[PDB]
Amino acid sequence: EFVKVRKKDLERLTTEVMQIRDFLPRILN
Amino acid sequence: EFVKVRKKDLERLTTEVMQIRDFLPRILNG
Amino acid sequence: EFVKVRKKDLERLTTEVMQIRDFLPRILNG
Amino acid sequence: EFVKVRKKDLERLTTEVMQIRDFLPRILN
Repeated sequence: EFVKVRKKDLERLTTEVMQIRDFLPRILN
Repeated sequence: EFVKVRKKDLERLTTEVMQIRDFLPRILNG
Repeated sequence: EFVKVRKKDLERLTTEVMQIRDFLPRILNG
Repeated sequence: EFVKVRKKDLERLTTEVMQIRDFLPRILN
């Protein structure tokens, strides 16, 4: 099965994930 | 614009997001 | 081992996690 | 205020975040 997903929603989610990915190192150190 | 995503990939993504979500009590409880 | 984290950083982290969590309906609804 | 957080919990969360960060590009393309 395939689901249509808005490209801009995946891009916004990617940005949010990237933001957490770059924030956690600061917390860990 | 829409991207055609495999339902199994969205199911994996959902599960990964839920695992992060359900880490919050452990992180916040001290 | 424990890391001393600023409460404001955990609050930011929590909010970031919740934003990702609350994206799931939009991603899954088609 | 400071909160004590288990280092291994932040490391596990980092791993989970990194896994999503590397998975979303595959979905987006």
